[PDB]
Amino acid sequence: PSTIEEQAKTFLDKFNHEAEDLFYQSSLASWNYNTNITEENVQNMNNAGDKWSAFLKEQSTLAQMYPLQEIQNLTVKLQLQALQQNGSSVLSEDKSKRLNTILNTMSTIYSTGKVCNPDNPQECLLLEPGLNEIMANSLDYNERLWAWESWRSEVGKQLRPLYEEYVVLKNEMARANHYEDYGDYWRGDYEVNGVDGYDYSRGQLIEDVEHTFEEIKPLYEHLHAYVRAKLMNAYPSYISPIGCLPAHLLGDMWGRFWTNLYSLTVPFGQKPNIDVTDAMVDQAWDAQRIFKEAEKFFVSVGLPNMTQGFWENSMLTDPGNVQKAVCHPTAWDLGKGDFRILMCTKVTMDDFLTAHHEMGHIQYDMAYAAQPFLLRNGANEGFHEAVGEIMSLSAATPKHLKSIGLLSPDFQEDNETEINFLLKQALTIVGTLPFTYMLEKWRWMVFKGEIPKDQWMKKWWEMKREIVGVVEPVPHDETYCDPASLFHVSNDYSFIRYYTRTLYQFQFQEALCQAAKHEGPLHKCDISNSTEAGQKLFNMLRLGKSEPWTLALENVVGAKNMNVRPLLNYFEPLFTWLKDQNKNSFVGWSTDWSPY
Amino acid sequence: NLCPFDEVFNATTFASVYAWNRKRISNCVADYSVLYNFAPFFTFKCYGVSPTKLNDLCFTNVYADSFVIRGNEVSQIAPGQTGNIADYNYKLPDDFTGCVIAWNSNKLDSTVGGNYNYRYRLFRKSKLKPFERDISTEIYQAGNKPCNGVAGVNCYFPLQSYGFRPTYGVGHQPYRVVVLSFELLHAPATVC
Repeated sequence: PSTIEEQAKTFLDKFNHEAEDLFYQSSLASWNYNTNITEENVQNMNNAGDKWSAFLKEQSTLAQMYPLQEIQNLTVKLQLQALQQNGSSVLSEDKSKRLNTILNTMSTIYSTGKVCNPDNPQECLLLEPGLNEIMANSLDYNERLWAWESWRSEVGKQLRPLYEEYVVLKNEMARANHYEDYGDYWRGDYEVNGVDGYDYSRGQLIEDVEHTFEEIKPLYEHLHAYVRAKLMNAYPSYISPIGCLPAHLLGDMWGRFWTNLYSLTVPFGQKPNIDVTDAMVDQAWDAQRIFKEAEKFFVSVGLPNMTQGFWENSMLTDPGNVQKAVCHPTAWDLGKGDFRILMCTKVTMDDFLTAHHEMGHIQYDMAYAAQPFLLRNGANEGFHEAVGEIMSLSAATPKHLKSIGLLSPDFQEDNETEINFLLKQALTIVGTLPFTYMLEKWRWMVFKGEIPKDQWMKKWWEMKREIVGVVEPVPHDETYCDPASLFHVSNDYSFIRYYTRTLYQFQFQEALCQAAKHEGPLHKCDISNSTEAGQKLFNMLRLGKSEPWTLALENVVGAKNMNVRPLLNYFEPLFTWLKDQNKNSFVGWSTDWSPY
Repeated sequence: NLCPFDEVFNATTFASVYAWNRKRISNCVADYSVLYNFAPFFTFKCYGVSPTKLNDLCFTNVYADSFVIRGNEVSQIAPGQTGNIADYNYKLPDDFTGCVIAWNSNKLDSTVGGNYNYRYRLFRKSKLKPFERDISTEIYQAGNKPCNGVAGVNCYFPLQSYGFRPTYGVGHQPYRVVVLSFELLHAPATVC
């Protein structure tokens, strides 16, 4: 007897038990390092992590010995294939070492790249923070031009040949693992097979993204015309009223987020933005009260409260002078019932929203905990951060801020500040969608081999001009590699997660607000006190990744496919207001322009 | 006119499930308040016999079992459950007329770095039966192949270690459990 399926269940049981212990070891080591930067904890973290890595590699070999061909329980088959991923080990050991050397080399070039001003060969400035504040707080076109070109010259020129060989080796790696290129490997995250009615080819991702972006284009054109107008005011002789926006003027080194330009593009400058930070500091509000209010929100929708492990083992304030710790807000699921949040909370509204966002991460973790270890995660690469953002958006609504007391009982909105809020929100959210699409498309076509190498630094900008609507301030030969200058491109991170997450979070929020019976514009909906939206979200959160992403999407928003319509339905008021304010502006742009 | 109610309930050496300790105590008749002054101790199921019905007329012999377990699995120390501690480590009968008492030992049984001494069996080629004990430490043959009496594919060590660390959540924290069997078969109220 002893069918293969039974044997695989036994193996997976042994794994799900010993793994949990080792993952807890490594998670707790990482936590003690990030809450106390001492070399000893550093070493213990590295040791625990390498031991966990060896365990997973060995178990991966032993699981690959099982045959996915003869297993008829998907809940088992998914865990098996997930551990079966052989990875870069299929490459020649020499080639594997070369690839990993290139990865760490480019990452260290990025994290150790600096531009030395010709003003003083002794003085220099790194990406973080010198160049970043130069590109995010200055208006002098000449300085910003220098910084853009300097970081793309000293760093990108170096990252070029390494990324070339990187393309070669990653292509070989994915071809071995039976993927048409490394881009196919990246797109295989949304791959669903063997479940009729919910399967999703690895190219249906491409089609759905392109078609949804077609539906997004108009809002981005009017936002581009309006932003071009305000910037044309800012810089009196540097952008064509029909031309692509320049690069070193977009708000950051790459132009991925236009949020900074808010200071120069606010529709009604006299109308101040809503910030309760002072009100918080003046009502004895402590970080304790911040996280208690977060707990209260997630409780009011129905979800459970934070376990006492969170209220006792989490660092919710900066430790002090003696200790040194990471402060990037992180959600930690160490497993075995231990959930924590690392955040150096300050009494500001930003940290209030971020606390809700990270506690939404935590609630999602708590829900998918009953599942097996391999199946403890988000439905895809963009589900988590989307959940966190729907928490932030439900919070920021003036209705919610009124309810919690951080707002007056009769604070009456004004259409001008709703325009400002929607405009800031669109500068961040809507502005980054074309950037993400363009960059990920460049990588995708490069991995397919459609873009010859000698035409790399060319095609990029063409797409940059034809999709993003941005012109290069300077002509670049192929000795450059401005792509690689982003943190995600040289550090080998799939990108499309953010585009997806955006569309996801808006679909989620609209469905939940439907369950919560909110009327009016979508940006004013608060899921607070609504038990039904909580139950629906939990029906999605509990599944983790035991069922396909399409099924969880249907469990919340009520559909099997991605759809931009919730996002546009959220930003429609701003869309009308843009169209109005751009009546006397050309909407669109022209490739031809270029300050050279 | 003598009773021990401090030896099994107040001991820093609790046994694991695969070796569920059983100590017997006769000619006793101790009261209930001795076992009703120890904080909340989760919730104590007392099947058949009603908790506050000790007094004097009661059973004869008694076999008191003691072991440890994560609190996720306390519901399994009960008649009918089919969880891992039940059908593979410790099975309670369906006619059970004894009692169950559980509390937390995160304060003492769990240790930093892992009190792996406390363990439990997870693989057994058969189901267990009421009040049965198995201490076998023999490789578990799982798939059709004459297991070479050694570890390997479809051949796993039948006992996994709990290994407690105090930071675990209540579910994975170390609960301590004690069951109080009862029997009044042809004898003069041995206890009573």
